[PDB]
Amino acid sequence: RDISEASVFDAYVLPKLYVKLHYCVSCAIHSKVVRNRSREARKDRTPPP
Amino acid sequence: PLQSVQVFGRKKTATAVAHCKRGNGLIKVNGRPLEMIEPRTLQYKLLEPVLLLGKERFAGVDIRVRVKGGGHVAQIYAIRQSISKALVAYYQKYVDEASKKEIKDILIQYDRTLLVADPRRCESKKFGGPGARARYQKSYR
Amino acid sequence: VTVKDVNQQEFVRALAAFLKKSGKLKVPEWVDTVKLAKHKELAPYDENWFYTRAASTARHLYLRGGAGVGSMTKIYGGRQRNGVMPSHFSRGSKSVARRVLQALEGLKMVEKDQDGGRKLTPQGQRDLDRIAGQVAAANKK
Amino acid sequence: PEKFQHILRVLNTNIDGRRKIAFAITAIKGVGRRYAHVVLRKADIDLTKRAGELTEDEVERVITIMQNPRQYKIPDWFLNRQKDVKDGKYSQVLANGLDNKLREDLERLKKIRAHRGLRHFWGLRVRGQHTKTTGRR
Amino acid sequence: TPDIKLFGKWSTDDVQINDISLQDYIAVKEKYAKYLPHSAGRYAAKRFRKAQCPIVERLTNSMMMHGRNNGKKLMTVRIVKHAFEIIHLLTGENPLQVLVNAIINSGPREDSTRIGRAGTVRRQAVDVSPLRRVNQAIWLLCTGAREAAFRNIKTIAECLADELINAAKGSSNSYAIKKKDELERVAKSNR
Amino acid sequence: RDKLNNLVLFDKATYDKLCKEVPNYKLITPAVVSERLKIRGSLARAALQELLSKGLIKLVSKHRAQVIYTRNTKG
Amino acid sequence: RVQPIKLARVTKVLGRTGSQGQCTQVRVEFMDDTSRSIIRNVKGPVREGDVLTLLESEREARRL
RNA sequence: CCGAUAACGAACGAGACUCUGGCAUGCUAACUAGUUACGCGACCCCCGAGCGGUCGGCGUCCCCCAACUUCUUAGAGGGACAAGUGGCGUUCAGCCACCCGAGAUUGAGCAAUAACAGGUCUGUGAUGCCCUUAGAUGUCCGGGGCUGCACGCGCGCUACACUGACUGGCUCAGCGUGUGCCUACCCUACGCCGGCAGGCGCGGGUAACCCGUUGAACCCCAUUCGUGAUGGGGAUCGGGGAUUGCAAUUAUUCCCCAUGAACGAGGAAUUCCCAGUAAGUGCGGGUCAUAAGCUUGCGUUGAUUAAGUCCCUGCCCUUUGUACACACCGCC
Repeated sequence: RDISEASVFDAYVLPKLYVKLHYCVSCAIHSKVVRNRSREARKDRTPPP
Repeated sequence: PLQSVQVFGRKKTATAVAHCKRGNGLIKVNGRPLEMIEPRTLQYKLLEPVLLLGKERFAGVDIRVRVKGGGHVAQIYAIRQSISKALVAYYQKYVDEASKKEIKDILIQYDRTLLVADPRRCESKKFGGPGARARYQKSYR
Repeated sequence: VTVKDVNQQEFVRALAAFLKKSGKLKVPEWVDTVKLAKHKELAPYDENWFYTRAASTARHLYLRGGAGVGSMTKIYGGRQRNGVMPSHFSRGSKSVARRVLQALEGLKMVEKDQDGGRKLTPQGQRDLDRIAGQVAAANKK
Repeated sequence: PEKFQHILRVLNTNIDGRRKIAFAITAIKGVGRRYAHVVLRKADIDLTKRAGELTEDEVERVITIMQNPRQYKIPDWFLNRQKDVKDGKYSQVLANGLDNKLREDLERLKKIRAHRGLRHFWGLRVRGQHTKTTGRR
Repeated sequence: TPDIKLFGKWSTDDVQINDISLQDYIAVKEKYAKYLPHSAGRYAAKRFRKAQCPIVERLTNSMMMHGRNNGKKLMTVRIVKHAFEIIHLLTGENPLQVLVNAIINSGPREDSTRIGRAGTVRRQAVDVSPLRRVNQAIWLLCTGAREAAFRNIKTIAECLADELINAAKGSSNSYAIKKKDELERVAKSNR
Repeated sequence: RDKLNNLVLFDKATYDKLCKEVPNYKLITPAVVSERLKIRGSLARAALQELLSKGLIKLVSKHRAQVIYTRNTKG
Repeated sequence: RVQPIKLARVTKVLGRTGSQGQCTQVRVEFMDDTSRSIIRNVKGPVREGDVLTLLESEREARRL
């Protein structure tokens, strides 16, 4: 909303960065991308928000 | 037949029993007016009820307080509380209620525990400490 | 305007004056070399305690119906550094409170009560609080 | 208010004029605050004054009294020297005199092979307090 | 005084809280201008009842500190009903304005809080609830008047009545307004 | 460092200033004479009663401990 | 550059972050301007209703 | 706890309980409380006001066949129970704010399973075994030591001063405690004497009566002092005098003199805790012939600040890894 004021143009969608991050498992765990589950849970491969 | 309303107010272990008789009414603690007692920095402290409600408001009310127990400072919110409570029971029981309520308002808009007994009293000591809570210093290697 | 009605600390100021300006009581000799109570560090500056303390002692008896030497010692107390030790309470000197009582007895401010202990006698009861009128009516201040 | 004295010397010991009179008497060995008013109470010197004031008569009035106390009504509390032992004299020692007396009674105890002497000789406590933890210099 | 609740000798009316934020936290008078700075007190029971206690008495308590003097409010209540009687001689007007327009500009506007920040502890600029300003300000001038008054014989009433004028005015001549500077100054360095 | 040794009794030239200089203050006490002037402080204590010879200065209110002691009373 | 003083109090207390439990995160109205919304970490005990002060009106103090 | 729920309904711990601590002009009462205020009947001295009537007031003259419980006491009671309202909350369990009011928490004791070469044989006439057993490690007398001192650490107190130091004075308790006790022994009121320690006179006391309106310190109020290692501080010694004890040498304890130290806020670290809390402050109790710088209680004066987080330390669950199971102070 700073930028949408100062815009010379009207409305304007703004772009997006499309980064494909891409971690080794070490950093995936250390930096909390995944975690570490129970034996029954290890299997449940769905991706749940 | 005059008034004879006795009322007490306390602080810690300082029971102060005030009592209000009808008369000219110039007020006194044990046997000496409010102008002394002489923790003194306080003084206004115990005058307060007078100074709030009006010098008129005890103008038909000889009050005599008595104080034992507790301590120097305590003895004063004890006698303050007493001559505000007693004076309250005065205008209530025989006189009216509106003035009782105009009093009780004038007081309880700033309490200082005037009609309210301070519910507090000291904690006991527990073994392994100088006071209630604090503890004899831990040796440690 | 009794002893109470007069602001009690400028009582003994004038009662000390009384017994000085009488020019009789019976000042003695342990006097210039007196400690006052093993209690104290140091012999008192106003070289004239017992005119001002016999004042105290005598008005004190006014307030209390009976008092022994043991009582007078008790009342003039204090804390007492035994030094690096903690402070404790030590009774005042007997000798001096006693001779204060016996000396007040000479002017006949006081007498020995029944059931033990000194109280003040009607005659003394006067000299005491006569000047209470004179202390209130010295001036309002 | 008269600044003339600018300090004073009394009884072979240096003393300060500015200090209050009761205090000034205090400095000499054998005195102390106790006895040092009592001297200025019998002498009848006004206590509300400084040792850099007064006259030669006042300061001698002190010495005559303080050096010879008992005769001017001063009772026997305020004699530091009570039944001396070398004759039953009981008076008030002052100055180096006490250091002399002090030494003589240490000497006497020591000479009579008695315990308290040995203890000074060695450099210890005389008064049986425990020196396990204190008395470290 | 039945007409209006004054303060030993003193007007608490014609007193205004001269910076909003501190207003509603400085309880000079709700309607409640207390006469004295002794009070039963129990403003240490709940949390934001602490403000409703009058800045004056709240200062007496903040003054009876230091090891040899704790719980001598009788004592310090003199100092403070004794100090103000100096200010009015110098400034004039309610020296309660000199108290209240001290605490306002004795205490900062924002402060430097310690975050953990891994190892090297880069404090962060944060604003404050009028509390760490109010309180710090309160000792800093207590501590200041205190520290100035060991080894001169300065009366704590005098010493404090310096500080309360030297902080009522942005006078840069006290102890409170000399640290109110730095906490801000330290914060500026951080960001 | 704070070392402050002052004469017990005012010199005549100094006294004039106290007679003179003391009229030129407001917030006076045994302090304010013993720091501005180099008087002991017990002789300041004293001097301040001397200076009530005819209220050259004004007592607001002697508190048991502290004299608390104002300007002359001009206007 | 830009150097004003703006007093705003966040409408809702939000959390109590900081390492040791110091900083209460606040969403604060500008006060000087109604429209502006900022997030800052405060040190003193705050609540819903109370004005606060920030040196720079930009920083928008983030996760700490 | 509810709920999701291969579980359903139960048991110990927590909780409930006990003691305690606070609202109870509501009740039952109380000369071993208080009394209260009377009625005030007085003495009563001008104690004080006031010409005098009259009044303010301590003391007493009480007693009582006043009257009563206003505070005191201790019995029965009640109450306080997230009880109401407004938020927040899966709109459940609850949490938060406010009302009336003690707002749901005043503080301990009690405290499971299961542990631990924790400690205790020197608390036990509880004691296994072992030693020792007359010259006795059986029991003691006298003395001595347990106290000793170049150093090291541990809990305390007092200071560093003038928001204070010593100099007048005023004046407010609580929990206790007390004799006359299992073998010889107190609590102490009031007279003289002495400075004081104290001494010497005499008085009440199975005590709510006597100590004892427990007449305190800080505290509070009245003067000195002037920021001087000074009057703070107050050690170490000189000398007297009391007291306990048959006896204090190995200063017993106390007093009286006399000397008169380091410390001007503490280097590296680290415990304590949120409301009548920390701190100061005496005071009891315990310890005691003598006696406490010890603790455990008690008021009293009474603050600052957190009201949250797991950042350090250490604890709980869950998932997980684990070559550890004398458990990481491990294994290798």
